[PDB]
Amino acid sequence: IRLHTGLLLVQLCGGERWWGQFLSNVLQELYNSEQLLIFPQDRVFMLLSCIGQRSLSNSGVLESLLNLLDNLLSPLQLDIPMISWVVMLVSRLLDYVATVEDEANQWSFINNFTLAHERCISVVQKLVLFLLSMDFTCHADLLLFVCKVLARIANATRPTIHLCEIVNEPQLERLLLLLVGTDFNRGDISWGGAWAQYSLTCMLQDILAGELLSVSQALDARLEVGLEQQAELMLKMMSTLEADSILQALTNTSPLSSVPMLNVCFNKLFSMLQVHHVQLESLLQLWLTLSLNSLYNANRIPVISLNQASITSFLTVLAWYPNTLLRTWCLVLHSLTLMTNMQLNQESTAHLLVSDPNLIHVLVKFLSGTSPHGTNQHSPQVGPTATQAMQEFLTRLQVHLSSTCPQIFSEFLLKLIHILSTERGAFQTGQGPLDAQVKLLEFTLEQNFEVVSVSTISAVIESVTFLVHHYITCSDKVMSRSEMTRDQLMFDLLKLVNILVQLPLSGPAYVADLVLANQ
Amino acid sequence: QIMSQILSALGLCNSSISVGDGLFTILTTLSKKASTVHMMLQPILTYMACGTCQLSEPLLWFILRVLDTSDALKAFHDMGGVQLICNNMVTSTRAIVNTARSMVSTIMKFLDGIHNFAPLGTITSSSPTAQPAEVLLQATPPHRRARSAAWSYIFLPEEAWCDLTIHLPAAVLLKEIHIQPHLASLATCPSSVSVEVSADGVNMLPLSTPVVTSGLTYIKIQLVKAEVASAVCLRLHRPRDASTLGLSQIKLLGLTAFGEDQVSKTSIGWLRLLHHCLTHISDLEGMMASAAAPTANLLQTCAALLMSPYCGMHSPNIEVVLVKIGLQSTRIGLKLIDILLRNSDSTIDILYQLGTTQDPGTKDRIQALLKWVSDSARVAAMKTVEYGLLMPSPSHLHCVAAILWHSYELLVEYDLPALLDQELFELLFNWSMSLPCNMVLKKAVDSLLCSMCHVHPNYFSLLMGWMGITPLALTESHLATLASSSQSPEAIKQLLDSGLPSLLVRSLASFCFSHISSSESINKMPITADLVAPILRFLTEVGNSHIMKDWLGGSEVNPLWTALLFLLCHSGSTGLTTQQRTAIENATVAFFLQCISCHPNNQKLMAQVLCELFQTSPQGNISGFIRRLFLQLMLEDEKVTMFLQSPCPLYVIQHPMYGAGHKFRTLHLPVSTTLSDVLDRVITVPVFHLFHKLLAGQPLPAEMTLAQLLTLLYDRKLPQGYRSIDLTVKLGSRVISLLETCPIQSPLQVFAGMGGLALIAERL
Repeated sequence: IRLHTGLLLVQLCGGERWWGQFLSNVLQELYNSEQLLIFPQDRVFMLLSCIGQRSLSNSGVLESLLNLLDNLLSPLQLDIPMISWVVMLVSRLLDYVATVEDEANQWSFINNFTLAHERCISVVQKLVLFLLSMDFTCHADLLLFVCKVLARIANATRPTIHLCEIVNEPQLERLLLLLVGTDFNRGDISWGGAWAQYSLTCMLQDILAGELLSVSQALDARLEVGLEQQAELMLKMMSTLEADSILQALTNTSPLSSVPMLNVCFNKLFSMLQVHHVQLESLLQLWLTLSLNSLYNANRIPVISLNQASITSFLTVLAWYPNTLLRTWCLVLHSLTLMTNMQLNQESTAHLLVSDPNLIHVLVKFLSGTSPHGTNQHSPQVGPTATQAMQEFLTRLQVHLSSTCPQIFSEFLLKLIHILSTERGAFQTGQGPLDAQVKLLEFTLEQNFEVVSVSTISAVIESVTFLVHHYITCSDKVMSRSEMTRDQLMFDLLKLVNILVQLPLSGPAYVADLVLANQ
Repeated sequence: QIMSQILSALGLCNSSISVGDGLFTILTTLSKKASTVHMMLQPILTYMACGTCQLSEPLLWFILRVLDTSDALKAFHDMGGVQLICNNMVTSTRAIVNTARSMVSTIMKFLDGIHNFAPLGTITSSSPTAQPAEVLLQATPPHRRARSAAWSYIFLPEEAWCDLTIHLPAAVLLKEIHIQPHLASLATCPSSVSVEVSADGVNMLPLSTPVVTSGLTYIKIQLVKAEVASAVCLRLHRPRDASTLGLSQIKLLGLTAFGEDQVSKTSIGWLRLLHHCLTHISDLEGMMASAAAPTANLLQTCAALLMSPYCGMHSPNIEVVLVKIGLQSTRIGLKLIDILLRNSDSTIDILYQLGTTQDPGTKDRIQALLKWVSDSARVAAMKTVEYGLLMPSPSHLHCVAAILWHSYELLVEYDLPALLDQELFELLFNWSMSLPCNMVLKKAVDSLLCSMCHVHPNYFSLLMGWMGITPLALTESHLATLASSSQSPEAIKQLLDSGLPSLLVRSLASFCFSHISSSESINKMPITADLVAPILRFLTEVGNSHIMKDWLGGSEVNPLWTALLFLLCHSGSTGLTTQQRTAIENATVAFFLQCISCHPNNQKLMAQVLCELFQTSPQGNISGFIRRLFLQLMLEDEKVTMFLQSPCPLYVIQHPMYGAGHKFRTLHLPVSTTLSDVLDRVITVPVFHLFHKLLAGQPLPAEMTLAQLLTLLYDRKLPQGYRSIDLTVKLGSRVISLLETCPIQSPLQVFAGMGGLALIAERL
């Protein structure tokens, strides 16, 4: 009878102008923490959800409820249950609104119009104030849920709200430090768990994106004797048409960019990860996700523009810190592809980042594949996806600075070759990603080496010749038979040195004389 | 440097032959061979300050171990460790937000234990395969013979891996991945598999180096950190010796969002440390607790985490340390009383100890308590900080009543009667009269009335002087207050001395006689049919005293019994309404249950009365009352009230003599059960032993039943009808006459002795 009176009233008084205020009133006085009356809050509340679903056609309901919210968290210029039910209820309302819009996916982990701008701003900033003051008395599920409804309302308001009018520098700073620093994000009890961090990232990406747009026909046969059969059949047909009417009635319904301050905040964060107060991996992954949403592609320009101090801090902390997993190596490589796609605001950024030797050291660490924690050092390959990303990375570097100076980069790459083949190097001992090595060397083959210094080419050729000679002479005593292997790598290196010796010598003399002189 | 390394290792190791075990043992030996505590605590405190500090359970265990000696605690206090740990409390409590499943998760649970998720997803590959791999995704395809394969892939010579991308409809908290190769012919098993995940379903990224899998019948990839993944790409590398794949079944084990170590790393590790500090030695805890007292927000955070559900395993330590700090200083004690009343069972027990422990501040504490209760009751009677005054918990009021009663019983140092003025009595009377009888707060305030009048018989005498007691019309609230307040011995004595029960018995009997006369014909004051059941109920509560039961079995009360029986059997349907008939019949049920309870003289007297009324039964249909009385009165097993006391914990509004807390227990149970049952519901090994205050050093047997015990008390000078039997529980030592006494005769056998069964069978 509750559902039935609800459906009658929604089909009669649903369109009432006081309907939203009436709903706000009854919701306020039924569920109060001071309300001692015992009633099935769950069933009547879901019924309330259903009648609000029918009443969505009326516009005043949403305004009245957010007005109740505005008057509700006024003591935060706290009764957690009031907020919990009402936010889940409005979440259901927004979910049905979203499905209606879709039929005419970021939120899929839960389901198994125009609004006044100022009051929307007021209620959202009050919600943010509620977010920043969360102790043990509140829990994570309500937090993630209020964040999700926040994202939904933010997308709902026309025009979409921007972060400049939402937070200032201290609030954003507090948000980033709670989100990323390793003083609050240590171990498995990282804030609200993984579901919570994922939702926080989800809301952040959506807000930035918004900123940047019958019955059987049977009857008793024995009654045919009397003349009153017509009475029963007319009663039956009235009754069944009425039943149809009732099902029809039930089924039918009732007819100013924040980017500069954001960059400042990230620069502050990079300056604070030096004191080992922030985990690097979470920062980089979140940054690349926030920059990437504008599928991965090397041609995607990141929205977030970084700083020189940022890259210098990043490289020095990675160079100092050893034993970074393959997961974070691929993430780092992806982030470096993205910064290579970036320009800086006039010497190029790629030349500056390549110039210092900490890049040399990190690339050496990556390609050496030591893995000191590897109980399963069977195949040190990093996998084709990472190698292909590395190929795109080197291609981006080459295509961006080939116009200005490929020669200095050629000298750097030869320095990498020399260090990877020097005494106690990775290549001789055979560790490190074989696929990455063959891909880098084959990509190296296609480069032009016109004005490379004689000293470094001589050093690399002597080193590789000594290494390969000691390898061939001291070759293995057995060979097993049952595809790429290191034999192709030696073949490719000798092909490269063949390319090298075919070059005329810069002041038509050739380098063949130089390699001849060193006996 | 080395110390920093090893302490960091302890802060990053797991709980329970292990590397952590090895480091723990070597550090233990380091402590064993160390000379003085100063150079061992120095690296420790540099590590906490430099770290915030990373603390694991082995580290907690070591801190407990290194603080075994008294000198260890003394040195800890000397070099200012307690201030730093209190600072750690402030930072940790302020830092981490609760992650426990709250009400929200409960309400979200019904809106729609490792769960498979394989059928729900959709599979694809970067190369067109002749058959789709959805057969692997089935929950359980037939695996009994495995003829060729459930699914297969053919490798081109130029290619060495195949990527199988599973798109799940939604991201799930993946727990473990299991891959089943073709068991019959695993020569086609892939050499290595490289798993890639995507939380967002687009950013696909590798997890680790491809794990070798050739020659494996069961592919298990344990995930140490459970991952929220919406898309997985499985790059299966080419087998060592085959160009084909044989796969049997893929299963996706995980959890949805709502489908010990998680608490230890939080503040409770230092809380247990604090518990060791304040409780391992009770003599050095004082001045260091004083030093640990003025730290900011200690009480607020401590109370907040006590209110948290995480205290369920270790709450005892919390209230013990709270009690100790409260007793240590008066001002902080009053402040924490205020924050626990203005800003649960544990609170009740806190108040119990606060009232009960004897110290110079006890008078100030009870003064503050009386001020609090007066303010709260005044606020309730007239209609932020006042919120605690709006609804004072009735359990707390009963606790105050128990404290007052027991303070009266125990030989207290102060003069407790001095703090109870007549103004408090008048105020309590107005409070009691201000609310109706349906809720229990009135019951609580009249329990307070009973305890104080037990303290002050003259105050009870004054109470008689208000309602015309030295015609008479008393509202139900008056009856409730008198019944509740008369349970104490002095009050029941003055009630007996007053002529009020005699006059109301005579007036009620006259009304019953008049009603019988009216039915059969179809200073005196009358009683209407509405109030007869409540006044009979009033008789039931006041009949709890044994002397009251003895007085009830006299000739002064038998006319009421005869008149009521005649009225409710012979007077068939001044007209009895059916609802009032049911009310008064239940009142008679309770009254007759109370009369025959543990009173042999009353038992035999009522046996005589029942034989008398059955002999004079009309000659032949059984009335409803006689039928139901036969079904009820002498078919129920005799029930007696047991009261238990014990210094140890043992696991409602009652009379204040029963005390409060879980340390004092009170139940009403049939005598057929034995002591083994009541102990069950609650090599040298401590064993619970029952003792009695009358019994001088003999434990009680577990299989020793309660009817025999009641006879033993009656044989050892106990007044007839004493309803509650007190039993204290002790801890004896066990290395790994009483039963032969006659049981109670019971009213049923007493009645059946002189052949009432023949009479009722004739009347049947």
